[PDB]
Amino acid sequence: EQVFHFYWLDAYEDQYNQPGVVFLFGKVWIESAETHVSCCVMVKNIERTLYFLPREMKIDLNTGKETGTPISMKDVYEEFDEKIATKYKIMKFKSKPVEKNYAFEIPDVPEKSEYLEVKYSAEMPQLPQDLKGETFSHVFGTNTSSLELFLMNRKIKGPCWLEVKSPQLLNQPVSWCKVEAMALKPDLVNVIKDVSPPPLVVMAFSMKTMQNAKNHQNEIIAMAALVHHSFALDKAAPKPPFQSHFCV
Amino acid sequence: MGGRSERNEFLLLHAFYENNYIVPDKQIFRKPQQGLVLDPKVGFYDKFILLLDFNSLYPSIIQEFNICFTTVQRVIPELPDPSLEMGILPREIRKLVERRKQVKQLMKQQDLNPDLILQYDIRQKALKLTANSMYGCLGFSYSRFYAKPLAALVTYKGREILMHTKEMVQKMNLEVIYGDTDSIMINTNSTNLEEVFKLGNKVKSEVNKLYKLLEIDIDGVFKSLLLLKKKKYAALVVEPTSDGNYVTKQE
Amino acid sequence: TFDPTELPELLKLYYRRLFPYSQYYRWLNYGGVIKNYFQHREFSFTLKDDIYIRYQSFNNQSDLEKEMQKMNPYKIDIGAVYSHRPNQHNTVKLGAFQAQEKELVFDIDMTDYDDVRRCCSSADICPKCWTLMTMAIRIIDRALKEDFGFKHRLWVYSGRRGVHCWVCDESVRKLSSAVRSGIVEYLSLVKGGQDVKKKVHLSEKIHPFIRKSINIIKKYFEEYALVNQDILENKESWDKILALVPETIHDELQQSFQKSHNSLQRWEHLKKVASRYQNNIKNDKYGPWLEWEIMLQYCFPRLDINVSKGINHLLKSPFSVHPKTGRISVPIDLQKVDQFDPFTVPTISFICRELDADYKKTSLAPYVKVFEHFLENLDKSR
Amino acid sequence: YPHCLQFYLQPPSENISLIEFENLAIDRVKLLKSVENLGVSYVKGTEQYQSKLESELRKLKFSYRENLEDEYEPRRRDHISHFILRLAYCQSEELRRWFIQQEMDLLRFRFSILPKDKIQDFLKDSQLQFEAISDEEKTLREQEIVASSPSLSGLKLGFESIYKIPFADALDLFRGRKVYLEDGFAYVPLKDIVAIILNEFRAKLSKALALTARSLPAVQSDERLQPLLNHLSH
Ligand SMILES: Nc1ncnc2c1ncn2[C@@H]1O[C@H](COP(=O)(O)OP(=O)(O)OP(=O)(O)O)[C@@H](O)[C@H]1O
Ligand SMILES: [Mn+2]
Ligand SMILES: [Mn+2]
Ligand SMILES: [Zn+2]
Repeated sequence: EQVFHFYWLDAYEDQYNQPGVVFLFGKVWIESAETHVSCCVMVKNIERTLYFLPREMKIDLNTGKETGTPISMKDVYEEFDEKIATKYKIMKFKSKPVEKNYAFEIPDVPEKSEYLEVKYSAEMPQLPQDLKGETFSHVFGTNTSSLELFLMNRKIKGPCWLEVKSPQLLNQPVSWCKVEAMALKPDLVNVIKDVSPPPLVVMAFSMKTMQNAKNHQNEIIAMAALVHHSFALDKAAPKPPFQSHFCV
Repeated sequence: MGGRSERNEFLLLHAFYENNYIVPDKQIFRKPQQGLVLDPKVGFYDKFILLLDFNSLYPSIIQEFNICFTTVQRVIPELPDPSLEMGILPREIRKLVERRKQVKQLMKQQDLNPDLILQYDIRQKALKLTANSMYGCLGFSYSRFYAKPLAALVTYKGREILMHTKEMVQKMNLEVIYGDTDSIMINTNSTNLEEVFKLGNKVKSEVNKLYKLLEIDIDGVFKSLLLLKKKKYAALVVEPTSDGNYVTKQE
Repeated sequence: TFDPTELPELLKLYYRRLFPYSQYYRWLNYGGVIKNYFQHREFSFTLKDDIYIRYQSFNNQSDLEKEMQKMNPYKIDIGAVYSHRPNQHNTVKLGAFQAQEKELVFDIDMTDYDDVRRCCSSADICPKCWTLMTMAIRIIDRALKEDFGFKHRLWVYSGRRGVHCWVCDESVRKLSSAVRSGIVEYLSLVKGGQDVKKKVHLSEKIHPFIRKSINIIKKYFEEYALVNQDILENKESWDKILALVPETIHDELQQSFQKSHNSLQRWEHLKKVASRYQNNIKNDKYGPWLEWEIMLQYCFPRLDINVSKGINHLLKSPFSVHPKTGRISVPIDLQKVDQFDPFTVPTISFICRELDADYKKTSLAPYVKVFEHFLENLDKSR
Repeated sequence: YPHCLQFYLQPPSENISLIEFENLAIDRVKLLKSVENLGVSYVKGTEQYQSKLESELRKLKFSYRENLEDEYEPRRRDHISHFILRLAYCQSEELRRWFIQQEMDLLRFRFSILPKDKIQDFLKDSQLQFEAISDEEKTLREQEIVASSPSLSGLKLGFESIYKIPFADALDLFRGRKVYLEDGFAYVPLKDIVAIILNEFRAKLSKALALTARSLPAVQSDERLQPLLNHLSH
């Protein structure tokens, strides 16, 4: 099985153009050129995770008054998966029991209660943040951005060599990088530590704008930029700080 | 891109997630479109003046009094009972402090590659910056973890300890001319540089033994200073050279 | 002791059909006048292999029956009435779950009398030495009845080597830890451990509590000390008494003890010498200070301080079997406190035999009657 | 203002002129500093100390036995002055301790001034219950009181009044077995009674000063009281 690892530097996400997909850029070592080159991997199927805090006792949603029966976990599961599912058009969700702690400002929340963990693909619509239920007290994780989910779940701590298993090559290019890769699920990528950062390319640029003579519009006339292809990120700043430049 | 809040909030998110918490949902409105000060004794001081950097004061407060989201009982709050086990926020603040200390120890030992020495210095500086910005992460309206009672309590305790330090150093036969939670200018009435250094060391030691986790230090020395306002002064910065000699840089 | 291989079955039997669930609920609910009072009570269960759980609680009598039969806890203890349900202590904020109320509990152990005992030792007990507890009870009961005016006191046999006292007055249940410590200090006179040979010291003026304790002890001292133990039998016996006596008279005392023949005349002669031994040369004062110190040191009750100091400190429940002896914590009848006999206390095996051969059908009927009388007094006060 | 002694636990809600505010603050600071210096130089019980403090209080017109003038002016002056000094001193722990010490000395002095016949009502007016025993009861239980009494020499139970108090209020007192108890109520002499009174007053003052220290940031905004209250004593 082919696997490659690369030093990721930045990740890009959009909730409208490509919802549920996180693009992740960085430097990948290439043996053919025995160097490091730009690379971009897109991770799909980042499933929204929501936590339903259930009420200890069912209360009418119309008025909040007592109903007459306790609340069990299976009860809230059924209530959600029927009525909330139909209301907000969700066809597939993996509801599970979980036990999570809460110690923050949201009023009236048990510290260590039980929760219903609903994990469903981001393609389906997101529920409103103020959703209230007949059985469930209130839901958290409604609008947690996919990038945060990927970062927390995968235990990624800043730029660190990430190794991806089962890299599928997408048919059409999606970025300007030299190498591209695919990841069906966020769990397919793991974090490897015992490696040193690779040198990167640094370009320092400066340009001269000028207000248009007629009426208050900036106009760029001159550009200059210095380049350093192999810039160390742990050693001392290379001297000279550049090896090429261009102006126009 | 700027903003310590982002990095510190992500640190808190990692800490909570690794500890199995339900971190507060990211604010929906979002759209971020962006203590006590001692009245200064303005005047001319021809005697040596020394600066005590009150950096990492708020982190030290949090460590000392175990202020956390999991400890303080908000509903102005009340100090948590000391017997309670250390909270989360004090936990990783302590982790940062201990790793800074170990990096400092690594720096102490000699016979190290100068590049490695620079790397250790950079790591120590980064740890110091993160520790300093921890509180800013805690108390700020735009932040994810905005906890008004906790910020109010931390500021109150900081002001209390600063006032106590001022009165104590006054009792030490010295006089303090300015300080706001990040620096303290002390007039030594001493014309001997070594005497000033040892006096600064003694005041630092006594404040440290009064407050265990407070890490004060000497930032700079002014041979003569004209004070007019915050960041409004004219001084002869005392840059210490070798053999105890110093240069009076004009600042 | 008691065979543990048979403990589960018997315990099962016991915990199935001998625990007074109705009366237990009535007591621990104290009329059910406070909301969640029964629900907020902490219960502690020590199970097999000494593994014990804390912050256990229940909803009602039926829930207690169900859980207690399901587990059959080997030992049951009661705790304090917390702010919330102890069972959900985890789901409460750190520091917001704090003990709020508990009954005032005193604990007396017989091991503390090892320095003051000759016949039996450790948990071993015989009718000769049990009188100590009797006297102790009397004193403490009087001290609680008169000096402090606590009306609802339930005295229970610890089971093996001492006794327990529960004070359940509505005001008493609200006392803080400091007030409990002060009460323990007031009701305690024997100060000092084995390191100090002389463990009792009396001031010039005798406190009315001390005077009344002396008066009570004078009634039972002769029977307990002068015949059953023969503390003045010979040199090997009266040397201990002499040790805590001034040396200036020791010789004479020894001579008299050598010239005496029994404990009574030695008591009389020691009284005479003390009335003629000038404790302080300045004054001509003579007193039984040596005699009264001997009496109190040999008889005055000793209390477990740390047990009562804590608000959340747990104590064995009444009608609970003792794992290391199989004895059941049975209320001790005050009116028959002198006639009470720990050996006649019907063991779990004995009550089971009486059963396997309603509570009124067994020998728990009188103990349950004393308990129900205490509960009836509690209800009457309401 | 029912009584001259009073416990300060009800902040006033009147309106006073700025000049009156400043005068009250300065007068009370002067009184407290005089109390401190007079206690340091002399002994706290000598008739000289009491007479000198009497003269100081008369010249500062801060307190006096009940009369037409006392009803209105000295008592309100004492009240508002004490609360202004509360605002001034709650800034630092050292200031709090100093204020507590000197206020305790002043309260002890004022208690010593107070005639015995009125103490009862003061205890009733203090909003906490202390009850005085009857002469018949005192005669009946004189032997018990003497036996439980502290190292106080002799059986002489003089004219000092004896009071019936719950054992809870005498924790530190009855914990040492130096007092007589009956049905949960303790019998105590005058000196121990004043000790208990000052201890409870100290607890109340400490709590109030902590609360005012917390509340300061709201009130420090005013500009015409910052220069006065910041350095009222310093
Ligand atoms: N290590 C301990 N842990 C928890 N509770 C204890 C411990 N030691 C003592 N206790 C409690 O304090 C009491 C004092 O010890 P002790 O066993 O002598 O009391 P007792 O019940 O009168 O003795 P016994 O059960 O032999 O009749 C115990 O009964 C028990 O209720
Ligand atoms: Mn016991
Ligand atoms: Mn014990
Ligand atoms: Zn025996």
